[PDB]
Amino acid sequence: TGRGLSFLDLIQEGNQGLIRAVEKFEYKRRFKFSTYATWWIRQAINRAIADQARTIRIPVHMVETINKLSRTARQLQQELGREPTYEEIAEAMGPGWDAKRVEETLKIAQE
Amino acid sequence: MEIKRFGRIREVIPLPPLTEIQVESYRRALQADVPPEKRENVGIQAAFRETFPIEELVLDFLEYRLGEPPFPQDECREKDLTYQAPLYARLQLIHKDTGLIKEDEVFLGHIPLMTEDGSFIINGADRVIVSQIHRSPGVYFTPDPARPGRYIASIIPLPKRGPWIDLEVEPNGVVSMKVNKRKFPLVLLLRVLGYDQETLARELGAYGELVQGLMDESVFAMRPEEALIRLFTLLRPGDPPKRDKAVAYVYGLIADPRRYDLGEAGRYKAEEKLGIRLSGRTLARFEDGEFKDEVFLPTLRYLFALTAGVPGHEVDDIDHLGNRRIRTVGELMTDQFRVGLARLARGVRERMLMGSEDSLTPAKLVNSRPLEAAIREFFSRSQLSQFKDETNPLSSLRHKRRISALGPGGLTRERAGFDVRDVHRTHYGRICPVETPEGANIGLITSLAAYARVDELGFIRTPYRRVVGGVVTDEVVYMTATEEDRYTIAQANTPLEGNRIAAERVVARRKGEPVIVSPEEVEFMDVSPKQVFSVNTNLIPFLEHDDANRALMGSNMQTQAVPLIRAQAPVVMTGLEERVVRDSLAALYAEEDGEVAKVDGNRIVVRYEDGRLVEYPLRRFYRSNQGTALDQRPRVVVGQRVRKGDLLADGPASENGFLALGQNVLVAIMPFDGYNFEDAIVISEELLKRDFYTSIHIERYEIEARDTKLGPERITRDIPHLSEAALRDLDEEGVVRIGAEVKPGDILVGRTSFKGESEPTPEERLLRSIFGEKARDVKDTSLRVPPGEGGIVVRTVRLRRGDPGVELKPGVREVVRVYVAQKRKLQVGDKLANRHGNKGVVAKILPVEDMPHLPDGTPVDVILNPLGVPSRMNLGQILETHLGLAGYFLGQRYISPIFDGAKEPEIKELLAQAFEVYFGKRKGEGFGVDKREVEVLRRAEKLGLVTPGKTPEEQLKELFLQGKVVLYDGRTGEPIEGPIVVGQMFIMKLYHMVEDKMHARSTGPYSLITQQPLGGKAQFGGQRFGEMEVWALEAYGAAHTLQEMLTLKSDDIEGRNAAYEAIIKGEDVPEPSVPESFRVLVKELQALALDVQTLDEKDNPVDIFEGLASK
Amino acid sequence: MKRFARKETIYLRGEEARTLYRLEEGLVRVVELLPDGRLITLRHVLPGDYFGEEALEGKAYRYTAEAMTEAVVQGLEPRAMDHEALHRVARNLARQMRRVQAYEAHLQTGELRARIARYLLFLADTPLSARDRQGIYVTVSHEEIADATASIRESVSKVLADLRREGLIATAYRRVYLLDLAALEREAGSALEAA
RNA sequence: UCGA
Repeated sequence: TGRGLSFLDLIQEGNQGLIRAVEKFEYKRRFKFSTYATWWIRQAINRAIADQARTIRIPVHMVETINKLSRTARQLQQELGREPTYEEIAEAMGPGWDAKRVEETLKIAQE
Repeated sequence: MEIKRFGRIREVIPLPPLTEIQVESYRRALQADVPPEKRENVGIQAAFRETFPIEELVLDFLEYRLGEPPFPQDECREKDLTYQAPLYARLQLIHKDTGLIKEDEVFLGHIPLMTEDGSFIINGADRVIVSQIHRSPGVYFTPDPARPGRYIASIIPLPKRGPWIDLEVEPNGVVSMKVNKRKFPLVLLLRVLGYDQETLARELGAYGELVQGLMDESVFAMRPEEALIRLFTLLRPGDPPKRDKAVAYVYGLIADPRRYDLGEAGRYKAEEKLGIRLSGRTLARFEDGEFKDEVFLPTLRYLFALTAGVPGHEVDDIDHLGNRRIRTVGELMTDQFRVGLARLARGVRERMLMGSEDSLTPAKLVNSRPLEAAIREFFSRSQLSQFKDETNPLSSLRHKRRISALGPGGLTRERAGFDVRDVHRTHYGRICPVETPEGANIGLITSLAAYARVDELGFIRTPYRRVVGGVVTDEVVYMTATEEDRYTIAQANTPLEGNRIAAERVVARRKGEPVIVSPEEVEFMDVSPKQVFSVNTNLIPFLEHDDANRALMGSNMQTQAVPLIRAQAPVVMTGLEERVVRDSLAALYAEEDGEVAKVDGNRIVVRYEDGRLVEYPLRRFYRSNQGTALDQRPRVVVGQRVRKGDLLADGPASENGFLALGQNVLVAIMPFDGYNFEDAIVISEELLKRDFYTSIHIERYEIEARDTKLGPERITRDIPHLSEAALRDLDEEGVVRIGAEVKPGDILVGRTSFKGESEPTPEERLLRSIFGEKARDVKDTSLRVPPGEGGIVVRTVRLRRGDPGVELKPGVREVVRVYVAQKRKLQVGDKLANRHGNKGVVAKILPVEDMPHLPDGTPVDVILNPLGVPSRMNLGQILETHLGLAGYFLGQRYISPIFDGAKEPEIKELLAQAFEVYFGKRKGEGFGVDKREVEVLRRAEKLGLVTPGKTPEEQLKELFLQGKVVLYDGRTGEPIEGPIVVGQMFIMKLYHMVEDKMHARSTGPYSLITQQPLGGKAQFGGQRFGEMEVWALEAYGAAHTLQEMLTLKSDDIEGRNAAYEAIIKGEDVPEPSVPESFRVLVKELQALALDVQTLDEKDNPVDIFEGLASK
Repeated sequence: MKRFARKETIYLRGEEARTLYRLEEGLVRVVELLPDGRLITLRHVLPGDYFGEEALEGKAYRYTAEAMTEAVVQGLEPRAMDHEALHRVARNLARQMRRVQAYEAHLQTGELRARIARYLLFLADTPLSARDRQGIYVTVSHEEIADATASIRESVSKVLADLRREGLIATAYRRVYLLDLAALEREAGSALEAA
């Protein structure tokens, strides 16, 4: 809850994931059903959040990138005891990332 | 000049620190200067202690610390940053199974710091957190409106910290408890608490057999567990009655200190009312597996005792200031901090399940985002967080001391009836009965009394002097209203010889009731009249002669006074004007004794006794929130010997350390050619000549150049299709040069933006071909001066991308700020007012030769109409005029304290002493009485003003003692047929000026959906023609005018285009068309599945969408 | 400072002469347009030359200035010039007087062939010229050559065709290559002042 | 929060 999707919506998409699990479940493996189901439900919920949470729709992998930028900035602000600069975030993101790309990513991610 | 102060009342104590209500509250909240181990359990500390330990792995709180601000206050204001300190918390994660302990210091974000003057800096702007009054937590008993002989018991916790429980005696005889809109028998909850029939019988048996109705066999039959399950099924239907769920729910509802918190004031009031002691701040406890009652039984007992009519039991007045408390900055901030902390705790608990159950630090477990978000929400978006009012020092000083009944966790405007807005008897010495907003906000917004302070419990206290026997001590006691109601308190003006009461009969109060009392019955005495009124009200001389309704306006308008360059202190002061300036912090004083080393416009260097050389920089021409100029000027010279607390530099709106909210002008009270009509004011051009009522104002302009998908916006001097005349005052980079004069239409900052793609019309093709000039890629987006504004450019600030120390929001390349200041002379339409509630707009500025004048040639400054006085009943301005005359001729100023000031005889004496100078000089100069003076004296004795038979000089003296003088009409030269009141009056220039309010619009911006013109001057909007105006036009039977308003001048697009074209072509305007908002209405009704069809007389469809909306 | 594209005008005849201009880069032509539609080149403005001279004496421009190349010009306020600026303006105006009078002499000296050769050699010493493998060249149209040799396009094209047949020059894409400087020099007789 |  709290990621932009209502409780009931998450419940329904989770139900869809449960359906997928039921269709894919192989009982011969002796693993309990909840084990297999949990992954599909989690996947369905995550996919739902990635898909429907924004008025301006953003591609799933791009959402992942945004979230990674978020967690990175959080870590950096946690170690530096203050909000990080674009250059610092670019450094922490590793290869391929400069300040321009971080800024553009933040701009694109604006709701 | 000489300063003569009146009044015999001696105040044993000076005014308290005026901003202490803010300062002490926030200081107590942060506990920054207190070492962590020695911190009391309050504020932030209390929040941490409440939130931790987080059980679920176990995370516990050790201690917190606050660092130093990364940037100073001035820097924060400059760079649009919040002034704040970093908050850290030492946390240890413990595994109870393993014994494992991992400890680390985590960064929880920043907390905003309060400045020296008791304000905050939020995103570069100064803000104030207004204290919020509300009902104090505790146990109350109110009369049941339905059933006269019965009562309702109300259990109130802190706001957002629990539900309200109601104890009622139902007509059927059973005692009901109301929680969360649900009612049930109290007997059940009592049974859950472990009560037995015997205990309830012996406890409640005495009270008139009321207990018998309460008793219920079925409830007592079942043990507390079954009763708990039963209660759970009653409160939460449909929810399976798991026993642990019931325990958890009931605990969380009543006994949980985390979900239910009575106030400290709540606990204290409960203990005091019920005569018991609480083990904690909860209504009950969960101890040794069961529930134990704390509050409920004493409240039920008190309820029964009240219903039975037992002596010593009373109902509670909910507007009484014993039952009403103040929530200051600290409490609010701590509350929101507590919320964010709870959210952070939720996040922690969620983090203590997922991930690896073995390897976890406190840094991984704690996310500070909810906390930072909660705090930022409180400071930025709360209603109690207001844009600081800093027109003058008194404005902000008052703003910080204001108390609001509105805001979150408090009254809405419809909720507030007569009871809450009323002035309670307990407001005496605590809440000012005078200073409150006129209109809808009346009684909701109030002001803290001068001598009042808010205690630790949140109740306002006021000081009183102890009186033992007939002797008045110098020891002062701050009392709450409840404790005040105990004693008999004599008035402060009661006659005294030494410390002994000199009156046989004194005026005193018992529970607010005025009474005549013998000196033996006098337990206490008022400290001063000043304690009864606010800071603003206490600055009003002759307040006793002013009707409260006007004094209100005076108080409120002092806030609106604009700082003048030649500003002076009033000739009639109350003696509070020094202290206001001193506490304001605007003015600069010397720390210790010493000698002044340097004096400059920009700075003052002082060498103290210690030998240390301290340099104080001075604030010069800074722009306040309301655009008034805050600037400090040095009042000392190099090598001057100064003492501790001596004035070094004067702040804004201050003269020699005294509050200067305006100027002292020579005023005459008389009608003038209808130019004085209905409170209007006439002024002399001489005021403009000597730069009186001239004020400096600075406006801030901003423009951003950002990256676009069409290419980068650039700030440059190169602007398409512009002459060199237009680009004249712009530098190489495109920014206007400092010191340049800019007028409406002039460019401040040049900017170009890449034109959006489009296809040129055939006309444009032909034109382009004719002139042989290619259409430019970029368009002129330059920031220009709006209509009615302009002035001298005093500053330029530029912030780019990729330069050290500066970073803008994403997408924004660069930001430029241009500060333009203007010298505003007093003009027609500007608003003036005095401290007595007399206010008016300047309608006419006459040349000096037209102005009425004294016989010696001295012209008056302001002409005020006498018709404004009698209906308003503010006579203070008259006395101020007389004493001002006396002071004008004697060349001195006065201090007239509140309610104990200069009375008539003394003013007459001063008037005589003044008359000696005003006349004796003339007689010595070899001049006698004038003919016109003789005629005026004739008409005067005809009016019974002077006694017949006395000499002309004696009669003129008799008139002068009445505050009236002979006045000559500057136009004719003939005198006014009667004696007229003339004297020095203190008049302020308010923040409302025509230059700011004048606005007009032909055509302009329209709204997105409605296609109607925008609102406000800032958007170049049109005026709103509302329902009542439409009613007016209908009543006039002006149908084409109304149709113009509804169509051509608004949302009729084709209509307005054709109308404009017709007017510029000299043609008459065409027939209007369908207003667009009606089409919007139709489509919006279609969205609601309703079919709206416009029909002709034949009932055939008419298309108002003109071929566009149907396939 | 302002940049202009080829064929774009800096100012038009009869328009307010509020601004004096100095050519910083490129080549500008000062021309007059007749009612019959004939265009005549009156004078050549080279980098450093001041033009829009009407701003110094009158209220409106009398002639039209057109950029022949990518050009960079500087706008100036006549009333705001100091001693040094007025000195530079005077000297430069004198230079332009000498060059426009020499141009006058050129327009009436020799047959069309000679005038064309002379104009080509003149353009060879202007920003209108450049160089590659084929040799030195000038970017100019036959129409402009006609406008600056007191003739019409057709005859100029004929003479240029003759020169192509004779091997003196080569032409393509409004671009004329001067292959034999000596021969062109002999044809022109007298040279035209380039500065 | 103002102003009327």
